Amino acid sequence: AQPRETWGKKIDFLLSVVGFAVDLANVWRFPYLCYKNGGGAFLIPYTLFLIIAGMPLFYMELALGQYNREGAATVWKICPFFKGVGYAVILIALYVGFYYNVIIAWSLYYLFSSFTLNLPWTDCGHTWNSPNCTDPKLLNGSVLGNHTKYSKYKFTPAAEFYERGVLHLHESSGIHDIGLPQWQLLLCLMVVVIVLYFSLWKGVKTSGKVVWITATLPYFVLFVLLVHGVTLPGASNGINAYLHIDFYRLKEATVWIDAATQIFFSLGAGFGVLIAFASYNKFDNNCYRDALLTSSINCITSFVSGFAIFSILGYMAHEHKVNIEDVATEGAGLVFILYPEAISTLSGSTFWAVVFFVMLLALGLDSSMGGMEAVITGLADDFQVLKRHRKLFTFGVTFSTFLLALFCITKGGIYVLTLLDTFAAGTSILFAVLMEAIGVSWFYGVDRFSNDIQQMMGFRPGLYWRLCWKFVSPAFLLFVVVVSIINFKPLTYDDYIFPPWANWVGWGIALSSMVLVPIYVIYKFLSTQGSLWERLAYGITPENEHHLVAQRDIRQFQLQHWLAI
Amino acid sequence: AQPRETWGKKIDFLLSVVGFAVDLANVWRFPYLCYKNGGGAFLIPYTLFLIIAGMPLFYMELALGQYNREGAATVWKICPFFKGVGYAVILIALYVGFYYNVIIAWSLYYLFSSFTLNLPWTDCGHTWNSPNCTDPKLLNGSVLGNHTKYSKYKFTPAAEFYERGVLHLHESSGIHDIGLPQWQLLLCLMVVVIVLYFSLWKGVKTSGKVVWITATLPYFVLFVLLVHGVTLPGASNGINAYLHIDFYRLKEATVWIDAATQIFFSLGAGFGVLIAFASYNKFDNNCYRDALLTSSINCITSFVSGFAIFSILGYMAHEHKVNIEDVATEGAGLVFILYPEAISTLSGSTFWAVVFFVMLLALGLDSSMGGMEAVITGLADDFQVLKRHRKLFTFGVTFSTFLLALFCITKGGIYVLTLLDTFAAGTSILFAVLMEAIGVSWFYGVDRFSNDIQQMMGFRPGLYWRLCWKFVSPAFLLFVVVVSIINFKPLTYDDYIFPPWANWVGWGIALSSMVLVPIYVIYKFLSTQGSLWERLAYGITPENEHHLVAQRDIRQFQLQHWLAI
Ligand SMILES: CNCCC[C@]12CC[C@H](c3ccccc31)c1ccccc12
Ligand SMILES: CNCCC[C@]12CC[C@H](c3ccccc31)c1ccccc12
Ligand SMILES: [Cl-]
Ligand SMILES: [Cl-]
Ligand code: NA
Ligand code: NA
Repeated sequence: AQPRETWGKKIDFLLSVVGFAVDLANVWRFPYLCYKNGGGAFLIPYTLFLIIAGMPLFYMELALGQYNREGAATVWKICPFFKGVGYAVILIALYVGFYYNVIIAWSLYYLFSSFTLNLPWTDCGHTWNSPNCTDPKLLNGSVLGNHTKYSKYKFTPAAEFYERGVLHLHESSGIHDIGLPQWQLLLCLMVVVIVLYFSLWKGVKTSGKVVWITATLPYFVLFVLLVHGVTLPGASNGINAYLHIDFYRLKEATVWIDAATQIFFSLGAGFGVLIAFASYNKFDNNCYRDALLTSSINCITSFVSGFAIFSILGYMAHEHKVNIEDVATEGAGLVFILYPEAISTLSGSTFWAVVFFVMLLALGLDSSMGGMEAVITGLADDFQVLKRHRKLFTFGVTFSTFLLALFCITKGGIYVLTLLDTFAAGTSILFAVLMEAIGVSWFYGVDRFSNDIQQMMGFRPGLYWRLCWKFVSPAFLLFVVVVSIINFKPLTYDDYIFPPWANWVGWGIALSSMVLVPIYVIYKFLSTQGSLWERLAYGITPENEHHLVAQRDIRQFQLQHWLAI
Repeated sequence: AQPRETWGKKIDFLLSVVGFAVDLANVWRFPYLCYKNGGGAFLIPYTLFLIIAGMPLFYMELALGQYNREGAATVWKICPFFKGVGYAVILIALYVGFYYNVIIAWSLYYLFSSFTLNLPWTDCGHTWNSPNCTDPKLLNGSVLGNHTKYSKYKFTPAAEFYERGVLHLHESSGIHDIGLPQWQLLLCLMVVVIVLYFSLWKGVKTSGKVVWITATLPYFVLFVLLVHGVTLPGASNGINAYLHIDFYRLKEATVWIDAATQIFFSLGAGFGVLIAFASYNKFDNNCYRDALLTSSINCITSFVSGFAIFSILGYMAHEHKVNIEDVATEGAGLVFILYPEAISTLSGSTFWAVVFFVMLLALGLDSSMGGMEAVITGLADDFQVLKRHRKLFTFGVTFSTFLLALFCITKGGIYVLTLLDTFAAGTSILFAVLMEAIGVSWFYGVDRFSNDIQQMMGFRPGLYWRLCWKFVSPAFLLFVVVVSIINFKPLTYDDYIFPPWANWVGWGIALSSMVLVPIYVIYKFLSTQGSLWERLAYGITPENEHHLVAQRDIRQFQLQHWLAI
């Protein structure tokens, strides 16, 4: 038979795509970036690159998943030369998990630390926190002053518990000496992969069943946190500072460059996750309304998450006597630095901390389930043997992720967690989707894509989407790729500086995913027999239409195909 | 078809079974252990445990390979319950290579260093050697004194070049801080695996073609080295010290146990290598004469290698004015410490050094080819899919060995090379051969084994072999296992105290191979349907004789089977 597995409960697909859209990025990247770019001057470019990019790629991916009901790697049965591109979106799907699951363990250790009456991030001292030699200072009892940002000030109790209490960074000095993997983090990383295996072994049914909770919990958590925080003193400061009427902070090195990255990273369009989640769906399904609703809910959730984050920041600035400029933070780990301390500052800190940490666990587990579904599903469709042994392939993928995420849970965990995040999703996931858009628009045609969409739902997409898919979106992706490649800085942590070979290793990891396109192109060209004008016809023409290759009448070789809008 | 691949040239099988036994062990273990256990009082226990063990296991393995023409794992088609034991002899076959190939790279770097007019081990100084500020001392220019053994004296030029010049141990502090893998060793470890892949991809033909040289070279090398060394002043000292008329150093402890492990480690009997090299052989082949000749050549080669080693040691003691007690050496690396320096002490050091290093390279390549061939043949005869794609499976095995031997080529390479060597072949390979002998003698029967041997050649083995296979060899193996388990000392590499978790990791690595027997027994018991008295019949009875299982007439359940000699 065929693994259709259509969602009997229609709400399952919507909840799944919403969960895949809303992740920790919407929590910790949107608020800081919005203020750093201007606040009110960040929402307009966000909406601009949200209607010219994202939503177009989201619609394209949904249509490719529904019409071409197949896997992520095998979605290119209409353009075999770009099939290797699918492999890329699988590898990028794995490397990211190598650190992403670790970010879930960091959300579990704290969750285990929150089952107490006194929280460790409240005050200094050995409370599962390793204090330094008189360096940790109690800000509540010491009003002397501060000379660094709260993200850069590694002497606060919360930052101390994050660096030494959880990660144990005090016994690591770089990637050259990583040390031994922490066992308290190994248990928290093993429970996560066990849950992922037990939730992704039967198929998409249990996946949607777990999504039903892991997606609905964070919205309620954020709503309750906003209701509690808006009344706290300081929220009016942070909300009105990050959202100001005179939001004019635009330069050429600003929102027009930075909003281009957050959109793609927060939406999730252009990935095997959407191709898989749309393959297990009915053929006559409206995906335009889904493409609009998912992106709108994603943007509204990012907006309210920034609201809550800056309310927390304003409360912290009104309680620690610091200015809003110093409350702006950077780095990968931020939901663990400022938010647990702010929860501790309020009464009943245990309940709010447990709720926030179970929200972060639900979000992380849902995102990891999506990422591992992009791998387990989409690769089995290529190798028919893996389809029947789905439990075994799921176990193998989970065990490989567990055994290859040990470098990110070591003593220098953040030193091997800011290296994969920077290169795996930094540039590879951009060239991959650029090649995808090119193969879909210029090689498969936008008119044929529109006809397929009309056969799916019943209406042909307007000229706007047809022009954005071939002209606007590919140019946008190429521009972002050029900006990422040319404007490249050496990877450096808050204070640590990576050795020169670290950049080489990161670029090699990026190339491992990026060069999958030309390698597979050469493989397909050499593995086929015929003339030089016939091997080209195998790779730019649909498989199910290969019978027309003998007829010598191919639409692609005509001029009307490339100039169709 | 069937991959018979019988040795058309009969000399190929002999060279393969002989070269596989003669390796670096026969070079660096037999001489020191012989003198430590008595010298002339060590040849007698050697011959004793060479006729009650080894030769019996060698004959058994050759007969199992010739009669049961299959792989190492699937040689148990007559006793399925012990088939998992085969898996052990595969895994132990891989872990060893993880360090063994590294020992080949150490024989290549020196080989590349010997293409000069002045050798680096001659005198101190930066000559591809990293010395200390004032630790290295010129023995020719400084006759002050010495207070440590030449093995542990890390201030000699050759020892300095071995520790810091090649391995770069100065920038390592143990297994907790291994550092980055050395590239000068990475290239030498990659060339070796490339040669292994290009020599083991076609099959056993190119394997025998390469063995034709890699086995014939070391004998000529040792012969020329002995001819050159016997005339040097000092050889009469070392030869007469390690071989003395009053050789009486007898002790109840550590005099018969050391030979018991050295015989097994230097012969190779009881391994998938013999089962593989005998599977690709004619059915009507004399293996008794082969089992005798291979072991005799192995012992004679070990004897002459000890002769040459102690000739070199006596020359060094007569030249450096040290006593023979201080020239006795320990540790894994010895052919690189004393032998290159002794070659340097003679005129024309470049030629003798190149010859000795190409001999070491030939021996290492032969051993690695034998091990990888055993692995590939076992995993191919177990999984029929891997038989046709032999090139791809060979490439995968070589690439996995290259990517998993990077811990042994690091700055602290000898710290990850004395851990696998101690636990992989220390105890697991002994319990494996114990289970093999038990399943062959008590479960398959020695009378049936003798009948199979008679069907192979034409004569039934005598009562001596039939009694040693069931009584002497299993008791010997159990005694060696008990001594290795009870008399266990923590790993100490030149007074370096390994952390407590190192012993746990080593025992876990040993268990990964050892527990393959009960796990597979439970798997076979649960994976079969029937009564409790019928599931036992599937696993202790031959597969091709399973038709008798339904007939309720099984020889194993009778008393005459267990009491047959
Ligand atoms: C909006 N994105 C949220 C999901 C994060 C995600 C989804 C697939 C893969 C991945 C690659 C690039 C970017 C983001 C991801 C991944 C693997 C494991 C966990 C999470 C992921
Ligand atoms: C006396 N014969 C020496 C061969 C050394 C050998 C043969 C199989 C495996 C192995 C296990 C235990 C002991 C010795 C070995 C191995 C893998 C790679 C290189 C060499 C080996
Ligand atoms: Cl977003
Ligand atoms: Cl020997
Ligand atoms: Na999510
Ligand atoms: Na050898």
